[PDB]
Amino acid sequence: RNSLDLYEEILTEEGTAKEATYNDLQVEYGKAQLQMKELMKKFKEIQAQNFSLINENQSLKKNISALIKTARVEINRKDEEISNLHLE
Amino acid sequence: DLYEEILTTAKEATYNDLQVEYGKAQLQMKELMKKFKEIQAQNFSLINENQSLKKNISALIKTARVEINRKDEEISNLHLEH
Repeated sequence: RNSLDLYEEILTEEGTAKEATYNDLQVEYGKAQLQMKELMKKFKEIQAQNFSLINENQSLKKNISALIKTARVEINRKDEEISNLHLE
Repeated sequence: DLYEEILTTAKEATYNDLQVEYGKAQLQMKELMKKFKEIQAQNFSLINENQSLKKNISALIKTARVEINRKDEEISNLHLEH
């Protein structure tokens, strides 16, 4: 019966192994999901950061364009009056 | 009949199922890291650019204020010698 005795010991030895490989997979899966959750929370942060950065960036581009134009016009009104005084 | 039980099975199919799930999770994670580093890079670019614009605006106001006042002095002096 030692061929059957070995057969039964074999079935359980392979069963113990496959269940422990499965167990390992279940654990590594959950670990990975924890990892994901953390990175997702970090990602949402820099994305919101990214959102306000672009907003600030657009407004600054607006402002520095507007201030240039209002300045160049304000200096032209000067140069025009100077010419008129040079013309009187 | 020996090994027919262990060969024939849902124990190993559900292992495969989860193994596929675990693989997908990893790839989803690798894709997320990619997007993260991409968005992060933009922020470093935006932070850099924004701070230099604020400085540029400041420098702009200063030289504008100076040149305008200078023209204004020219105008005063013109009336005076007139």
